[PDB]
Amino acid sequence: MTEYKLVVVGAGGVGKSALTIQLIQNHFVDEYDPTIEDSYRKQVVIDGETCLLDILDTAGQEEYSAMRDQYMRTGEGFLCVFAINNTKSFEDIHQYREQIKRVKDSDDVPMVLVGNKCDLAARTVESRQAQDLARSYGIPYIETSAKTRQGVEDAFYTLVREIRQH
Amino acid sequence: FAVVVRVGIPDLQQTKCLRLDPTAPVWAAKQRVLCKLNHSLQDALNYGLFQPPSRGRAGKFLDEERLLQDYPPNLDTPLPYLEFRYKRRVYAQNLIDDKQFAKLHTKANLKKFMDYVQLHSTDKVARLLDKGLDPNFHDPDSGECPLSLAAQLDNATDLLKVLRNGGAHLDFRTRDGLTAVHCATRQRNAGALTTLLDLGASPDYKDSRGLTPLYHSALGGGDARCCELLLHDHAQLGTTDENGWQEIHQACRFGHVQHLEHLLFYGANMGAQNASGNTALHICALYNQESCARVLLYRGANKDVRNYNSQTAFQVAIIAGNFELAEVIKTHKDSDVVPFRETPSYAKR
Ligand SMILES: Nc1nc2c(ncn2[C@@H]2O[C@H](COP(=O)(O)OP(=O)(O)NP(=O)(O)O)[C@@H](O)[C@H]2O)c(=O)[nH]1
Repeated sequence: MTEYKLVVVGAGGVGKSALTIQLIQNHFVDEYDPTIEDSYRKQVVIDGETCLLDILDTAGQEEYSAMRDQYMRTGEGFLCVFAINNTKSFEDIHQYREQIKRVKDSDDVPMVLVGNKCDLAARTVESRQAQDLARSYGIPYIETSAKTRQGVEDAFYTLVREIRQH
Repeated sequence: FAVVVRVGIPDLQQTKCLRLDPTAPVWAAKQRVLCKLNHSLQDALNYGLFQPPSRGRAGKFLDEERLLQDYPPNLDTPLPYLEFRYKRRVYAQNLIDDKQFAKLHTKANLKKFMDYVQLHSTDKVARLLDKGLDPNFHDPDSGECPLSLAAQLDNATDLLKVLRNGGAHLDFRTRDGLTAVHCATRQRNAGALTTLLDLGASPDYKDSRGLTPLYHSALGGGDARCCELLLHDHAQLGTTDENGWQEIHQACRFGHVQHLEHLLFYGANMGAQNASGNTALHICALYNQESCARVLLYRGANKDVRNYNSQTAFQVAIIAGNFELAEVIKTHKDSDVVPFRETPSYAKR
């Protein structure tokens, strides 16, 4: 068995809480509940190995920006989440990536780029621009929709795979 | 105002960051934790905030009625840390075989234990507690816990003390949400109630509906000794139900004149109005409770108060057909009022 510490990092209202609920509880959260810091643990089988997931759902607001340093140190891998409809979230990803590198002080940290709200018809972020950003970072890009549970398992499992590499 | 606290729920394998208000009762913080856990836990009322065992200290459940500010936070963590745990028996400085503990808590053995409590076999109860039995459980059929059942027996002080020394939580609620203090009050078991209070049980414990033991006594009537005992131990007045009835409203509706007099002596707000704007005196007028209305007027209730229908108590009495009661209200003069000679004295503990 292994324990993987996964941290969901993202702007406010990007679907970090909704993604985490879908993986753990297999249910979609309709209403908007702001997060400070929420932790979940789940036993799953990935690629024929049973591994415990430590999932940390972090706060998108700068109000709890103080907690950012502590969670970046402890977490083995990060899920950087942006909303496909919201351009600001996409731009904010760079700040989070730099902070993770700065706190970790390593060029190579397991990371996965997630574009949420795939189901939303009005998409302001092209798949290709996100893919280009992912390529520069050297990490995978996954399009995930919490509402339809599309790619949710893939994004978290991909990150566990990234953790295995280092 | 409120502060960020990390609450760990080991049964759920979850942690949540809540803003909790240190200037409010622990009960209020517990409510906030229960809400944010949208997935209700089983027998949620028994779950309590928990101070995790630290260095040179033991684990302890937070007191529901004590203010949250009374428990200063552990500074070991960057954020204060509490846990939400079921109120299981605490075997502090105790280590026993998992199967042996499992053998002790079989359905049959728990039923045997409840039979000992019912038969008042104090020594046999104590021996089982000494061996590690957890008294914080429910009988499947009755819904009682050992402490709540003991609180309904005659001469219960020995059982109550033995159960508390053996780890019974004083606020462990029954399947219906009543604590031992509620049960003793409802049964008008004054001996059991006094011992529970002596053991440190709070007089303001809330049930599932948020009603206190004192509120139940006012609804129940009968021997008013338990009502007086609660009030003497600084039981809080002014509890409201969903419709805004306070203790005096209930006492008046049912004509529990002894309960009313105790409540009034200990400071009950006569001018409190419910959802309809009715004061206790309006309630007397609605239910033709002349014995109660006389006490209210005598002790200085304001007969001029209008409900939200713009009706006085007098006018309510007339509309309800209580003409004799209405004349008592009408006839009353301010000079008739006799304020209480003495203020209350309260129990030391
Ligand atoms: N269609 C759609 N709506 C979503 C999705 N994720 C969230 N929403 C909706 O938009 C809101 C944002 O989701 P939420 O999980 O609160 O965001 P977050 O990732 O938790 N950010 P934070 O917790 O810091 O506030 C929710 O109220 C929900 O109703 C998604 O993937 N698809």
